[PDB]
Amino acid sequence: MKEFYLTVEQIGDSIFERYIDSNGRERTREVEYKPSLFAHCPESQATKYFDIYGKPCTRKLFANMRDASQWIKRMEDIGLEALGMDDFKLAYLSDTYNYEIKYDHTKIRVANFDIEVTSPDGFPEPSQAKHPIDAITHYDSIDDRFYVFDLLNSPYGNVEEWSIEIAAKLQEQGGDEVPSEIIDKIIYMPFDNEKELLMEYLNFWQQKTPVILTGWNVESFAIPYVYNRIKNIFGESTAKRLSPHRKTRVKVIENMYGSREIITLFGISVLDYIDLYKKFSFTNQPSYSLDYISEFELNVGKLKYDGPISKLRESNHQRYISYNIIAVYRVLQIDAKRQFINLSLDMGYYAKIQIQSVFSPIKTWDAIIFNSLKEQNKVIPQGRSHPVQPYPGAFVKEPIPNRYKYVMSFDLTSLYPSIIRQVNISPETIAGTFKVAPLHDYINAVAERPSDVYSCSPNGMMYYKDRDGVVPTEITKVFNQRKEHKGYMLAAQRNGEIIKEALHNPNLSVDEPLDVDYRFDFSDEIKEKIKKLSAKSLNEMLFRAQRTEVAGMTAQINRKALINGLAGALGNVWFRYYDLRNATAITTFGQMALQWIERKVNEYLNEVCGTEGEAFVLYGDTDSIYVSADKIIDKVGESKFRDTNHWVDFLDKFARERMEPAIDRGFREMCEYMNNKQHLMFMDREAIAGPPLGSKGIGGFWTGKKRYALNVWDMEGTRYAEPKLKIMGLETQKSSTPKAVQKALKECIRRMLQEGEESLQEYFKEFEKEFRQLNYISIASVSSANNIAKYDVGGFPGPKCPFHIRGILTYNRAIKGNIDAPQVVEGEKVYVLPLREGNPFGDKCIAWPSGTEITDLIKDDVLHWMDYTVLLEKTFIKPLEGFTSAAKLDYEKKASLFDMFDF
DNA sequence: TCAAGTAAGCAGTCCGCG
DNA sequence: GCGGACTGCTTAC
Ligand SMILES: O=c1ccn([C@H]2C[C@H](O)[C@@H](COP(=O)(O)NP(=O)(O)OP(=O)(O)O)O2)c(=O)[nH]1
Ligand SMILES: [Ca+2]
Ligand SMILES: [Ca+2]
Ligand SMILES: [Ca+2]
Ligand SMILES: [Ca+2]
Ligand SMILES: [Ca+2]
Ligand SMILES: [Ca+2]
Ligand SMILES: [Ca+2]
Repeated sequence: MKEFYLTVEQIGDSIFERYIDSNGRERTREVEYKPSLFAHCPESQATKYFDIYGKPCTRKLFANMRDASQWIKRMEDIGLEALGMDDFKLAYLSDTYNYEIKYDHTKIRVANFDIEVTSPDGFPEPSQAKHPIDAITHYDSIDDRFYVFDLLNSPYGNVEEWSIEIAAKLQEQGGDEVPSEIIDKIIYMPFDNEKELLMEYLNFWQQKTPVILTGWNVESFAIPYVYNRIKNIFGESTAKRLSPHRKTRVKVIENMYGSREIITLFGISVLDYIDLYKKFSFTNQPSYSLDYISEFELNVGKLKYDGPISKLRESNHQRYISYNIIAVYRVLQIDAKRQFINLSLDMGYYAKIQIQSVFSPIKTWDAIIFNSLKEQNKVIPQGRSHPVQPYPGAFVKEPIPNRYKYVMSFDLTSLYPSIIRQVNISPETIAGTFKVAPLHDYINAVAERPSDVYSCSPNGMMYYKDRDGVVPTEITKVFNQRKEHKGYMLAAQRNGEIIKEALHNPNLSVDEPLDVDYRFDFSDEIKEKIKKLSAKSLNEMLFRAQRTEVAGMTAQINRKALINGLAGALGNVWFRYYDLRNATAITTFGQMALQWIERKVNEYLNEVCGTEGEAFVLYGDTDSIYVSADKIIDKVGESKFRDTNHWVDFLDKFARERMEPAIDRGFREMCEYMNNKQHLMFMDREAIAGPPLGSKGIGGFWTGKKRYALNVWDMEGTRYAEPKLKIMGLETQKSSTPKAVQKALKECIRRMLQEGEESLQEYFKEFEKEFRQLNYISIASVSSANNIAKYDVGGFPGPKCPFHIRGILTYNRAIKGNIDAPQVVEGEKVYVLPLREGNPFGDKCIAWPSGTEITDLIKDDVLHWMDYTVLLEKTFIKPLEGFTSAAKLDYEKKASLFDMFDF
């Protein structure tokens, strides 16, 4: 096999690399890597190295990395550019792996671990590590085993060994229900004392040294705690054995309102799953506890136990260990679904960076672009300092708040990356500037043509057309990968809908799910077999189709995130290729394109309808337009359609055969007007929306910018078995909105869009009557809580104190003096409830850590004083009033003359 | 919330608005 | 009581 790196580090003048050799063996080596950097040289001096602008450079080979770093300093002292890759390990990787890396995940040791620490005096601070580690479960991907290290004797209690037989039993048998499929994969090791436990763990670590280290909150808790605990018991040298190169560093992570410490283990790539999840999942959760996320992702019930966690080991050590093992498995289950580790490896090896650098788009793109240029013997420029400056972004049309019955939307393919490609926007393709007219003049095609020679953006920038810039070139490669995976995602999505349809008529029989690749549209043969399958088999296929779709979603959406991140990076001062001229060339072209096509679509449709100045485009945001199709439907006549699907087909055909060609013509003209290098503005139909044929549903409504709801029948070629609500921006979509309220508001919207005003009124009246029965957690608001200290005037709300912060201060007084009560963590999220006047908490609201039950110390009192009236009005009635006034409907039946008596 | 970008919504505080 | 200036938080893209 071809070799590939596992990890790389710079330690002084040595590169330390762990890698898989040509025989598939893990190896380590120390290399005295001599780096090269570059300086501009005279035209005379013959060279093969040129900077991205075509100016000649001399290569400087240094005796060692320290010399190179020092030279960079002196070059700054002199005031001259020091060119080349200043991150020496990236240059090392580029030299050592000068080919497209193909990696084998089966050779990469991926470790997933979790520890337990009993603490009777509150949260056990990793930086202190004053409490024994009493459990470690460590899963190894190469062995496919869970290694369980269990402390039987501690100052906080001596316990009996964990029993695998009881662990396997159902909760109803008194067991812990450790999943049967991992029972045989557990290697259990009890220990007489903590020193023994930790010494054995370190020996185990040495034999099975993680390459990728993951788990839940491992970077902020598990790793620093293990490191600091071993340091406290044995000393520094022993704790550094967690690093294969025996090198560690405390890293201070700074944010706006403080800082925290983590331990960097040289020679290990830490990918904390909570951070992977936050970056790659595209969710915003009310809580990020493993329990909450597992339930959300996997639909597994929370891990139940009696009493506080600080008494769990002593009271039920059996459950204690089982839950430690289950916690490790949950992360594995989430990754089996989401595949973020696979994604991270793909991206890391593609860019040739330390795997953990995938968290940084800037680092990722710096490496991709460096490797690309190096292949042509080109030399990258030095990074410079820039002051942070605001710059303009996308255009969003102000909609007329209203109901909108029939709607067709259209969307540009991967807009920002397409603009970069079309215009040829790159650091080295800048050709000059032209005199800009007001954006309106370009939108209306009355401005003078910018250039007869170069490719232009309406921000005034011109670009070369003779060759592609490196940014367009590299962005295209990733865009093409993204396209492939999106293809698989949509096929799986369409396949899912085929199965749902079949599920309307499941056969009475015993059979098996078909063995198929869900990434490709089902053939006619497969469809026929599906129509004969049992519900059991069909549901299994649906689950599998949906898992395939999730895998495709992960692969496609995060590759899109990467290329969009490059457009954004051009506007970040730490990016080597930072340039507001290029960042704004993109955004400004975007504004023109959206409004240009709005005009063209309006023009086209007015022509087809034979009307004048009518506004068909009702809304647009960045790269999408929403078109009223009422007149198109009315041209045929609603009474002439057989069913809902009939007009959906009709609108689909009209969009594809009439509107898209017109849109294409419009954008080709714009391309020529801007003299762009390549036409890549591809705007296809996205959604077809409307009420069910013959219903009183309103189809859709807008309340304002970034706030709307549509009843969609077809999305990007997926014809739904059942209509799907597309709701953007509304309270149903916000993590701050109480869970039960999201649900209720969503049902109100469904009724508005699908059934009509009377159905809406029926549901509202019922929710209003019954909501007081809802679990307090389901009706609590949620909010991140920052700057708590700023607003704490020992210990009451200071001036301008935010509502949720006030709740926290209320909570803090109510639990003061209590060492064991759960503390609100700065920067985390809290549940928030309003309190009725005269309550014993002495304030109008209380807040506690999200994803948790409020402590029994005050639960009863909170429940008794909860202000249901305020809650309802603020979280439900206000938003609903917004929806209904926009849609021009009433959520409460207004009086009429008919109310004048039945008999 | 360490880690690419801007636009823009709504809750809430403070306080004017005769 | 509503709206502006402002902070805080959260989405859409
Ligand atoms: O996180 C984002 C999302 C979007 N954008 C910009 C770039 C993107 O091209 C544009 C439109 O975003 P979409 O959600 O429409 N996705 P995009 O058009 O990039 O690809 P596609 O529409 O094909 O999914 O908005 C960002 O800069 N950052
Ligand atoms: Ca735990
Ligand atoms: Ca790849
Ligand atoms: Ca798009
Ligand atoms: Ca998309
Ligand atoms: Ca059937
Ligand atoms: Ca869009
Ligand atoms: Ca207001």
